[PDB]
Amino acid sequence: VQLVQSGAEVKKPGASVKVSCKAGFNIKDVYMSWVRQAPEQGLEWMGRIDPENGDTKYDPKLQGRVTMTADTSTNTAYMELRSLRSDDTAVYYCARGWEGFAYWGQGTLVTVSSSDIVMTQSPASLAVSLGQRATISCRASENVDKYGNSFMHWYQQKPGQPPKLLIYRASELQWGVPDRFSGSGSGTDFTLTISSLQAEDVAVYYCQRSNEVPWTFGQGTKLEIKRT
Amino acid sequence: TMCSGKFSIDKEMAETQHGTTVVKVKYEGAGAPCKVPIEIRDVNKEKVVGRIISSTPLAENTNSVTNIELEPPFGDSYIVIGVGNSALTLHWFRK
Repeated sequence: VQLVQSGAEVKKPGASVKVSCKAGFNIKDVYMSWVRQAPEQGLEWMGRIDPENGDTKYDPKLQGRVTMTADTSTNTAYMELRSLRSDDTAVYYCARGWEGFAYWGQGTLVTVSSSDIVMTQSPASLAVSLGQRATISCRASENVDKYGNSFMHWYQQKPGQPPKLLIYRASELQWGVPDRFSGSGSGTDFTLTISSLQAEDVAVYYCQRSNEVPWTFGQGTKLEIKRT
Repeated sequence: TMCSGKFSIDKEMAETQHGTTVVKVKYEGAGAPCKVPIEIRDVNKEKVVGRIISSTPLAENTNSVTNIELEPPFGDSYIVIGVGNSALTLHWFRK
């Protein structure tokens, strides 16, 4: 299926925004998340809701300012962000999934106008030649293990476009994703491989943990073609 | 018929105020509607030790979350959801 979000909104500092997300399936048995992306910044997980019991878990950085609701009757998920500062100018996405997000909404631009686990992606950017083997690293500050499984996922994001899941459960390849994309690693060190670099493959790549909250994303790796 | 396609766990495990456990699984392949080739095993991941409560788990669609109640034995348990090596497998220790 798919997710439909409410439209773009302009807001004044100190104001509050509420974004909706309508699913074409029963949101009851799923985890619905909100993920943010400030302009020219990486993906930031905002929090998640279990629409069966109403349990909410938020990112400590947004804790106190965010309220996430979900009506199973309408299959609509809501995200209320209060006290809108200028830095809250971002594209907001709703998503579905625990082992990666295979369902994403289309995004909603919000314009504001008048310890805790660490995810390290390496490199910050790389360039390989067309048809050449590209590898991206993701080391986590703590074992992303849950039920003897690595809860390390890999996404692809092209400009202005919502992200796309590629690899979940550290190795598992998402349907419709080419076979050249390999996923590997265990414990704290993980790798994303691309066998023969195609021109479509030019995008920012993110790793994400989801074993325990917060389901933190890496900072992103901008893959490009080697410019002769 | 039984299913060939891919699966995934949509939510964390919730053990009941009595004994049982629930597992919500997804359909990422082709064969909808179909039967869910779900089972449980041993410490060896060979010996079939456990109890399936849900009568014939259904995979109606691709965006389908199959509610599966079950009763594993005491200690380590490796639940098998799909078919093969690319199929789901997950540890659970009964205190």
